[PDB]
Amino acid sequence: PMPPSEFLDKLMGKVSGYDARIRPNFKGPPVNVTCNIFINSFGSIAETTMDYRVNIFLRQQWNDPRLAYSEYPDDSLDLDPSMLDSIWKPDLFFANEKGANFHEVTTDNKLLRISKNGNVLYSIRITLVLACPMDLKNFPMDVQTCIMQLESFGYTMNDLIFEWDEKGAVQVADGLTLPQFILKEEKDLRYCTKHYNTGKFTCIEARFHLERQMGYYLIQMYIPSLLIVILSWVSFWINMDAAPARVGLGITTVLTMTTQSSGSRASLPKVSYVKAIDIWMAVCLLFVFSALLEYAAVNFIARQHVEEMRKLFISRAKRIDTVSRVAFPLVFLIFNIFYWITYKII
Amino acid sequence: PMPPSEFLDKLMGKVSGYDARIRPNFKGPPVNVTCNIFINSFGSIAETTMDYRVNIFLRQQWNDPRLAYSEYPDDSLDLDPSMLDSIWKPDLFFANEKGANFHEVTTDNKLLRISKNGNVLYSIRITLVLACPMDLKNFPMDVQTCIMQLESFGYTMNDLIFEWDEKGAVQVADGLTLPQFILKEEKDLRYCTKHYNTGKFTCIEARFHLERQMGYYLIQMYIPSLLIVILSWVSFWINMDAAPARVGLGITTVLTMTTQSSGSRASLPKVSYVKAIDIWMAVCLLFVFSALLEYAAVNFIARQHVEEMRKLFISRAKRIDTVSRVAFPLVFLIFNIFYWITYKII
Amino acid sequence: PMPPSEFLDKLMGKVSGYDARIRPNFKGPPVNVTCNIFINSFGSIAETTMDYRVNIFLRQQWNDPRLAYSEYPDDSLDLDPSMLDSIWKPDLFFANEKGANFHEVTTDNKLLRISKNGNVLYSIRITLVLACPMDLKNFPMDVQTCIMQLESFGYTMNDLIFEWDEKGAVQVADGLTLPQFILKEEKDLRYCTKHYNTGKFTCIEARFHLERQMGYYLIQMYIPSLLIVILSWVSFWINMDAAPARVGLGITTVLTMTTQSSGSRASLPKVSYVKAIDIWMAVCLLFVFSALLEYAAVNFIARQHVEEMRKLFISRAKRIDTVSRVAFPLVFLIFNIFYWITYKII
Amino acid sequence: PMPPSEFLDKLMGKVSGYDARIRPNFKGPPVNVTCNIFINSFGSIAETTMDYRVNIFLRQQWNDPRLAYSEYPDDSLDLDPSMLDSIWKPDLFFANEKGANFHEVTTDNKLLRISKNGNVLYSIRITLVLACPMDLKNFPMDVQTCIMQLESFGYTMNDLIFEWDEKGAVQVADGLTLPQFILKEEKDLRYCTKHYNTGKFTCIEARFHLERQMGYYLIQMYIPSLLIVILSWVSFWINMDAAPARVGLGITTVLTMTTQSSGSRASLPKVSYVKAIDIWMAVCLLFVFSALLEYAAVNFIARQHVEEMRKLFISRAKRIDTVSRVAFPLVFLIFNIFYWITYKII
Amino acid sequence: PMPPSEFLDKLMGKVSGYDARIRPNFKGPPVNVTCNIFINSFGSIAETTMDYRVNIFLRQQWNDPRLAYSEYPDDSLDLDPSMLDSIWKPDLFFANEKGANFHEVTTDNKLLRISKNGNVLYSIRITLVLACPMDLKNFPMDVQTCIMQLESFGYTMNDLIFEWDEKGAVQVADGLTLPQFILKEEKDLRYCTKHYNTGKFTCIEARFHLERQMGYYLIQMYIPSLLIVILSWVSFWINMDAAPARVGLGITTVLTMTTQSSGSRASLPKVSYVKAIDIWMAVCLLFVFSALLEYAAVNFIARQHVEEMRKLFISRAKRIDTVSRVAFPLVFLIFNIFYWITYKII
Ligand SMILES: *[C@@H]1O[C@H](CO)[C@@H](O[C@@H]2O[C@H](CO)[C@@H](O[C@@H]3O[C@H](CO)[C@@H](O)[C@H](O)[C@@H]3O)[C@H](O)[C@H]2NC(C)=O)[C@H](O)[C@H]1NC(C)=O
Ligand SMILES: *[C@@H]1O[C@H](CO)[C@@H](O[C@@H]2O[C@H](CO)[C@@H](O[C@@H]3O[C@H](CO)[C@@H](O)[C@H](O)[C@@H]3O)[C@H](O)[C@H]2NC(C)=O)[C@H](O)[C@H]1NC(C)=O
Ligand SMILES: *[C@@H]1O[C@H](CO)[C@@H](O[C@@H]2O[C@H](CO)[C@@H](O[C@@H]3O[C@H](CO)[C@@H](O)[C@H](O)[C@@H]3O)[C@H](O)[C@H]2NC(C)=O)[C@H](O)[C@H]1NC(C)=O
Ligand SMILES: *[C@@H]1O[C@H](CO)[C@@H](O[C@@H]2O[C@H](CO)[C@@H](O[C@@H]3O[C@H](CO)[C@@H](O)[C@H](O)[C@@H]3O)[C@H](O)[C@H]2NC(C)=O)[C@H](O)[C@H]1NC(C)=O
Ligand SMILES: *[C@@H]1O[C@H](CO)[C@@H](O[C@@H]2O[C@H](CO)[C@@H](O[C@@H]3O[C@H](CO)[C@@H](O)[C@H](O)[C@@H]3O)[C@H](O)[C@H]2NC(C)=O)[C@H](O)[C@H]1NC(C)=O
Repeated sequence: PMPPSEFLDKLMGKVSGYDARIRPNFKGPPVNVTCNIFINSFGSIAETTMDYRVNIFLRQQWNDPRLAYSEYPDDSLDLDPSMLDSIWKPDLFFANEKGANFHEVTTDNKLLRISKNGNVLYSIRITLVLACPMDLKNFPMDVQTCIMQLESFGYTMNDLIFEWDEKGAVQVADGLTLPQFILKEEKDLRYCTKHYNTGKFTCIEARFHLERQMGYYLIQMYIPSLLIVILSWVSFWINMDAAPARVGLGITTVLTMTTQSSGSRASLPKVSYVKAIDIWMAVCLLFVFSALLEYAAVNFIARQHVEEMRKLFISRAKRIDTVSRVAFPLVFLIFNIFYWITYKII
Repeated sequence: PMPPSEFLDKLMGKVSGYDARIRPNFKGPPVNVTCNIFINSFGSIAETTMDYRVNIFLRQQWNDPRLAYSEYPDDSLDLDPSMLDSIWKPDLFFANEKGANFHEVTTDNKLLRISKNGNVLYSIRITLVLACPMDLKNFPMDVQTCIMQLESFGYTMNDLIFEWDEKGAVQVADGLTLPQFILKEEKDLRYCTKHYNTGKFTCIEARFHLERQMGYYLIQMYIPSLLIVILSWVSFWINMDAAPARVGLGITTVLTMTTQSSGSRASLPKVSYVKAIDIWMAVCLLFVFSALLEYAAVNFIARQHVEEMRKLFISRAKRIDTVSRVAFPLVFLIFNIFYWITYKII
Repeated sequence: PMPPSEFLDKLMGKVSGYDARIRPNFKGPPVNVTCNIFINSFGSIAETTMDYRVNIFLRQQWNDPRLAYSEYPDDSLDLDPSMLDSIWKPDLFFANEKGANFHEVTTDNKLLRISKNGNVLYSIRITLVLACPMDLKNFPMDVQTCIMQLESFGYTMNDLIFEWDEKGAVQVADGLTLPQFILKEEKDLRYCTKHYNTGKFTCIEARFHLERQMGYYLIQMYIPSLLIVILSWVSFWINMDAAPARVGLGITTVLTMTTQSSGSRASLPKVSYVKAIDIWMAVCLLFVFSALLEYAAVNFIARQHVEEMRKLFISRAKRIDTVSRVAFPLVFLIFNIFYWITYKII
Repeated sequence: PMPPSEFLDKLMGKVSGYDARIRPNFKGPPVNVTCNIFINSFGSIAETTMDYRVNIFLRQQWNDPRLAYSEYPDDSLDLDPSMLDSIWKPDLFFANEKGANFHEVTTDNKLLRISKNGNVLYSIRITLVLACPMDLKNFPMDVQTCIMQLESFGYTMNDLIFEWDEKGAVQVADGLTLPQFILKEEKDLRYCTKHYNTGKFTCIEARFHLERQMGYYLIQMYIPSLLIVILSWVSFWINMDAAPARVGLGITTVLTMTTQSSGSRASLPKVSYVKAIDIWMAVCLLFVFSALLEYAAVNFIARQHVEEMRKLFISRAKRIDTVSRVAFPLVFLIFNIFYWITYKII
Repeated sequence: PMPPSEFLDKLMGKVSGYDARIRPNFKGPPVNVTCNIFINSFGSIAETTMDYRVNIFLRQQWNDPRLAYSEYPDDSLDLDPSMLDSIWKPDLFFANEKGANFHEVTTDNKLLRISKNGNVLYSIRITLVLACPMDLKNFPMDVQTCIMQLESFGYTMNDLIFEWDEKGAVQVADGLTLPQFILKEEKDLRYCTKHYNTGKFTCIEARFHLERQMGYYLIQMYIPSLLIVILSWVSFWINMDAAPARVGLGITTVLTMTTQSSGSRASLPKVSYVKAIDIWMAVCLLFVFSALLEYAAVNFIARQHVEEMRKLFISRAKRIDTVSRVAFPLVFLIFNIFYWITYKII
C-alpha cells in the first residue's frame, strides 16, 4: 500500500484535473463553509485606541467532491502544511484586522484532514487586534460589546457562503480570566451581509458581551473622592476667627479635587459626551466649592457688623454654620442615593 | 468546456504574446486607470506625530485589449491571486505612506475579475498611516483637512493617467464613527500633478474635511479653568486683616493655573505660533495674577496710614475692594463674550 | 569515502522512499519526542500586560528508523540547516506565544545531528513573550508561578506524544540574575493534555516559582508612607491656639497620602480585588485622617466653653490631647505587627 | 518590431555575455555614480534618541557600455522592477541607518530607464531614521546640523566612486514645513572618505542646517518662569507683621520653580554639560530664593530689638525693605539683558 | 580571459566537488576563524530594560583550501552577495541578541573577497540590542561593563574555534560620542567557553568599560536636593511666636523632598538593594524631618511654662534655637564630606 504522502501526489498534482484555483461545485451551488472559533488568550483591551488583542483558532469545514477517495481504509488523513498550499482555501478575512500575523514557531500552525465523503477541516492560529466602537455614556457601569465579523473578499454570495455550526459555535478556554472585564456565557450570532459597489459578500459575526468590574475604580476614584468632601465638612466645626485655617482648608481641598478630576482621564479616549465619572467629579467639586462660598458668606456677615446690630449678626453667622453641618451631609447623601440607583437599572 | 483556470493558461502564459511587463495600448494613448476607495476603519489621528491610520479598499479599473475573450459565456471571471502576479498592474503609490503593509489573513486580500470587453477590476486592502500638515492657530475650533494623494512612480503622464470615477468616488462605511473628529459629507477631488527632474507623473487626491468636538476640551480645560478665576474673586469678600488667608488664596490659585497651563500641552506638537487655548490659559492667568496685585495695593495703603490721614485711607482701601467685586466679574465677562464670538465666524 | 553531504543525498532525496511529510513509525506506535529547554535570558516581566519575555533553547529528540545508517564510521553527523528543512519535524508550539520569532544572525540558529541507531537531535533558539495569569491578592508578598506549555497542533495523542527527559529537564544559566524576582531551584513538571472538538493532543508544561524582592517597595512605598503618619503625630505637641498651624498640618499631610496612594498603581493592572498595598495605603490614610478629626474635637470643645464650665472643658480638651500622644503611636504599632505577621505565613 | 520586454531578454539574459555580478568598465576606470535625493516627508526629530525620520527618493545614475542599444528608435525604456533585479546596481548604503525599509504598496517603488549611450537611471523610495550628534550647549538658540552620508560596502575607491551632480543636488518639496525646526536653503556638500582595515571607500554627505523656533519655549518655560519671580517681588509690599503670609509666599513660589526646573527636562537627553535653559531655571531660582533670605534678615532684625535701640532697628528693617523693591527688579533686569544678548551673537 | 563571475561557476558550482555544506579541513583540524568588529553607532543604553543598541561591522576571516586558485592574476576577487549564499559560512551568533536584523538598503550589506592562498574575508552589518547585567550599588558613580559574546551553535570545539586577531581587535569610530556614558580605551578580551548537555562550543567576548557623567545628575537631583535642606535651616531665624509660619515651612519642604525622592526612580529598574542616590534622598529627608522635631521641642517647652519657671524655659527654648543654627549646618557638612569621599575610592 502506498503511503498517504504519495497518494496525495495522484490527487493534488497535475493528474486527475485538480487545480487549487477552482472552488468546489463550480458552475453550481455555492460553497457552504461552516466555521467555529476557539478563544485561547483573550484580554488586553485598550481604551485609548479602542481595540483588543485576541488569539483564536480559526476552524473551517467545507465539502469538496474532488478530494473524495475510496482506496484508503481510514477516513482521516492528517496531511502536512506543504500540501495545504496546493489546494483550494476560502478567502476568509476580518473587516477589523488592523494588523495581524500567523504563528510559525518550529512549524506552521496549520491543520488539514480529509474525510472519505470530501469533508475538509482547516484549523490555524491567528492573532488579531480587533477594534470595536465603545459607548462610554456610563463608563464605570458600561456593558461592552466586542464584535468580530468574518467576510469574503473575492467570492460573492453566489459562490461562497459563511455560516455558523449548530453545536459548539464559539468555544471558550477553561482557565480564561480577565483582570478588568468578564466574559458572559451568552454570545449572539447574527449575519452582517454587506453591499458594496462590486457586489454582495457573506459575513458572520459574534457579539461578545463584556462588563467592567467596579472593584477597581471604587477604590481609586471614588473612595478618595468621597474623603475630600468630608475634608470640606470639617471646616464648619472650626470657629470663624481662624481665618487662615478655614480659608486654607477650603482651597487646598478644592484644588486637589480638580487634579484628581483632570487625572481621571489618563487611559480614556477624548470623547465629547459626558460619562458617569465626569459628573461624579463635577458634583463633588461643587460641594467642596460650596463650602468655600459658605464661609465667605459667614465671614462677610461677621465683618459687616452700636450694640443692637452686632448682637444679631453674630447669632445669624453662627446659626448658618450649624445648619451647614446637617445640610451638606444630607444634600450629598441624597445625591449619593440618586447616583447608584440611576446607574443600576439603565 | 475548459475551466477558467486552464483558460488563463492560454491567455496569461507564454502563448499569445502576452507579457506582464508591458502596459496596455503600448506605443499609443496612455492608460486611463480610474480609482475609487472605500473607508473601513478611520480614526486614531495622532497630534504629536501629525498622522492618522486609515484602512481603505483600493479599487483600480483599467482597460486591456490583450485580455479580451470571446469563447467564455459569462462576462466575469473571479480569478485567484496566483494569476494576479502574472499580469500588468499600475504602479500606484502614496506620497505620504510612512509605513504600510498588506493583509494576508488566511488569504491574500486581492480581487481580480476580467470582463469581455477588457475591463480589469483590481481591489485590495491597504492599511496606511498618512501624515497631514495641520494648522493649529485655533486648536479647539479648528477645521482639519486630511489629504491623501495617489501618484505614479515609473510611468509618466504620457504612459499612465489616474482619474476619479463619476459615481461613487469615495464611499464611507455606515457605522463609521469617530471619538474626537467628525467626517463631513463634502469631499473635494482635485489634481496634484507634480514635476520632478525626471519628468511629470499623474496624481489624484481627496480632501477630507474634519472638525473637532468641543464637548471634551470644554469639560477638562475650560470648566476647571473658569472655577479657578472664581476662587480669586472670593478673595475680595474677606477682610484685609486676614493676611495669611488672602495671600495664601492669591498664591495657591495662581500656581495651580500655571500647572494646568503647562499640562495642557501633553498631546500637542511643539509649534511656535500661539493657539486658541494658550491665550485662554494666559488671560485667565492674568486675572488671578491681578487679584494678587489688587490685595497688594490694598495692604500697602492700609499699612501706610494723626487721625486725619488714617480716617481717609481706610475708606479708600475699602472702596477699592468694593469696586473689585464688580470690576473683575465684568472684565472677565466681556472677555468671555469677545472670545467665543471671535472664534465662531473665523 | 563519500562526504556526509553527498551521503545525505542518498538518504534525504527521492531515493530510498524517504519523504519529509511522513512521521516515523507510521501505522504503528506514536512518536515519543523528549524535550529539554535551556534558559539563556530570563526577565522583563511586565505587570500591566501580564507577560514576560524569555529566550530558551528548544531541544527535541526523537527516534527515526528511516535515518539509520551503517556505512559511516562515526555516530554523529552535524548537518546543515539546508537539510533540516528536508526532513520530518514535530509540530511543537506554545499555547501562550503572543508573538514570537527566530534568530538568523549570520546563520539560522538550528542544530541537527543523527546517530547510528536513529536518534535525531534538534536544537533551535526561540524568543518567546509568554503570558501568565498572576494572583495579586498580596502584591508585595506574592509567589508568582510562570508556566509554559508545549502542545501539538496537527498530530493527536495516537500519533505524537511529548514527554520530559529524566536527567536535566530544565537547565538554568549560571549568571542568570533577576532585578525584581528570584528563580527557585524547584520546577514542577506535569501534563496538560487538552481536549478540543477535533481531538486530544499532547502537552508538557513547566511551572517556574518566582518571588518578589521586598527591598524595593519597602523604600519607595513603605518608608515614605510611614513618615507621613509621624507628621500627623507631631500635630499633638502644638498648642490648640495655633489654628492655622495644626489645621494646615492635618490637611497638607492627608492629601499627599492620597497622591501616593493613587500613584502607587502606575505599573499595576486594573484588578478588582484589593491587594496588600491598597489596605496599607488605606489604613495609614485613616490615621492621618483621624488626626484631623482629633483636633476638630479639641477645637470644638475649646470654642464651646461663667467660670465653672470653662475651667473643666479646658482640662478636658488638654487631657484628650495627652492621650492622643500615646493612643495613635500604639494603635498604629499593633496594626504594624498584625500586618507583617499575617502576610508571613500565608 | 519586437517589444522592449522581449528586447531585454536578448540583452539581460545569458546571451551577449551580460552578467549582473560584474560592474561596468571592468579591469579599467572605476564607476562614477552620481546621486541626487528628493525630500518628501521630513520631520519627527526626536531629542531623547537623537534621531530623525526622513523619506527621500534615492536617484542613481551610472554609465554602462554593456546596455547600449542601436535598434530601438526611442532613447528611453521604462522597464519593470522584475528586470531591475537582473542587472548590476551600486552597493550604496548609509552609515547611520538604524533601521530602514522599502515601500511596496501595490508595486515595488523602483524606477529603471536606459538611454542609448548607456545611461541608467535608478530611483527608489527609502524611509530612513537617521541619527545625528547634536550640541545642546544653547538648547533654545541652537543651530542643528543633520548629516547623512552615502558610503560603499563592497567596492573600494578604485572600483566605485560616488559624487554629487552639478545642477539640482538636493531638491526640497514645496509644501514641506516643520513644526519646530526650519530647513535653510544652504546645504553643504563635502566628502567623507573613510579608511578601515580592509580599505578605503567612497562617501558623499549633505549637511542640513536647522534652527529651532523660540516661539514655543518662550511661552511654556520662559513666561511662567518670569511670573514666578514677580510673585517673589510682591512679598516686599506686605508688612513684616504678617509672618505666615510672607513666609508662605517665599516657600510656595520657590518650590514650584524647582518643579518646573525638574520638569523642563522631559524630552531632553541626559547630557552632562549645562545648557541655556538650565542656567535660566537656576538663576531665576536664586532670585526667588534670595527673597526668602531677604525677609529672614528683616525678621531677624525686628525680633532682636530700652527705647533707643528699638527706634533704630525698625527704621533699618524698613529701609532694607524699600531698597529690595528697586534692587531685585533691577538685578533681574540687567541679567535679562545680558542673557538674550549673549545668546544672540554666538 | 574569463571574468571572475564565470570563474566562480567552475569553483562554486557542482563541479570540482565543492559543496557549501562542508566545513574546510574536514576530518582534520578545526577551523580557526578570527574576528574583529568595528563600532559605528553606539549608545541608547536603556536602564529599565537593561539593554543597549549597537551597530557593528562583523568581520570574519578563515582559510579554505577548496577556494585556492592559480589562474587569476590578482589576489583579490570582490564577489557579489549572490555567490555569498553558495559557500560555507561560520555559524556565529550572540548569546544576548534579544532581537536583531540585517541591513539591505538598496543592497545586502555583505562583503566577500578570496585571496590566492585561500583566505576568505566576510564583513556584514548587524544591528544588535545587547543585554548586560548592571550593578547599581552606586548609581551616580558606577563603572558599567557591557559585554558581548560570540558563540557557535552547530559546530563544537573540535570543528570550529573562534579567536581574536592580534592587531586591531576592536576598532572604534573617530566621531563616536555618548551623551551619558564614556567609552574607555581599555577593552578586555577573554574566553567564555560554555558547556551544555550537547557539548562544548567556542566563545569570544569583549568587555567595554563605561562610566557615567555626573554632570547631569548633579544639577537635577543634587543641587535642588541641597537647596531644600537650606529651606529648613532658615526656619530657625524666625521667632517661635510665628506658629503658622514655621510649621508650614517645616511641612511644605519635607513633603516636596518625598516627591523628589519618589520621582528620582523614573528611568531606573526595580532593584532591591539600596543605591547611592537612595541614601542621599533618605539622609537629606532626615535633616528636613529633624527640623520639624526641632521646632516641636521648642514649641512644647514654650507652651509648658509663677515667674521663676517661665524665666528659665524661655532662655532654654531660645538657647536650643541658637545651637540648631550651627548644629545642622555642621552635621550636614560632615555628612557631605563623608559622602563624596566614600564614593571616590570604591
Ligand atoms: C448551501 O446552502 C444553501 C441553503 O442555505 C443550499 O441552497 C438551496 O438549495 C436548494 C437545494 O438543496 C435549492 O433548491 C430548492 O430546493 C428546495 C428543497 O430543498 C425547494 O423547496 C426549492 O423550491 C428549490 O427547488 C435552493 O434554490 C437553494 N437556495 C438558495 C437561496 O441558495 C445550497 O444547495 C447549499 N450548497 C451546497 C453545495 O450544498
Ligand atoms: C485617456 O483619456 C484621454 C483624455 O483624458 C484621451 O485622450 C485624448 O484622446 C483623443 C482621442 O479620443 C485625442 O485626440 C483628439 O480627439 C478629439 C476628439 O475627441 C479632437 O477634438 C482633438 O483635436 C484630437 O484629435 C487627444 O489628443 C487626447 N488628448 C490628450 C491630452 O491625451 C485618451 O485617448 C484616453 N486613453 C484611452 C486609452 O482611451
Ligand atoms: C512511546 O511510549 C509509550 C508509553 O508511554 C509506548 O507504549 C506502550 O507500548 C507498549 C509496547 O512497548 C504497548 O504494549 C504493551 O506492552 C506492555 C509491556 O511493555 C504490556 O504489559 C501491555 O499489556 C501491552 O501489551 C502498550 O500498549 C503501549 N501503551 C500505550 C498507552 O501507548 C510506545 O510503544 C512508545 N513508542 C515508541 C515508538 O517507542
Ligand atoms: C571617473 O572620474 C575620474 C575623475 O574623478 C576619472 O579619472 C581620471 O581619469 C583620467 C582619464 O580621463 C585619468 O587619466 C589622466 O588624464 C588626464 C587628462 O584628463 C591627464 O592630465 C592625466 O595626466 C592622466 O593621464 C586619470 O588618471 C584619472 N584619475 C583618477 C584619480 O582616477 C575616471 O576616468 C572616471 N571614470 C569613468 C569611467 O569615466
Ligand atoms: C587552529 O589552531 C590550533 C591551535 O589553537 C591548531 O592546533 C594545534 O595544532 C598542532 C599542529 O599545528 C597540533 O599538533 C601539535 O604540534 C605541536 C607543534 O606545533 C607539538 O608540540 C604537539 O606535540 C602536537 O604534535 C596540536 O595538537 C593542536 N592542538 C589543539 C589543542 O588543537 C590547529 O592546527 C589550527 N587549525 C588549523 C586548520 O590551522
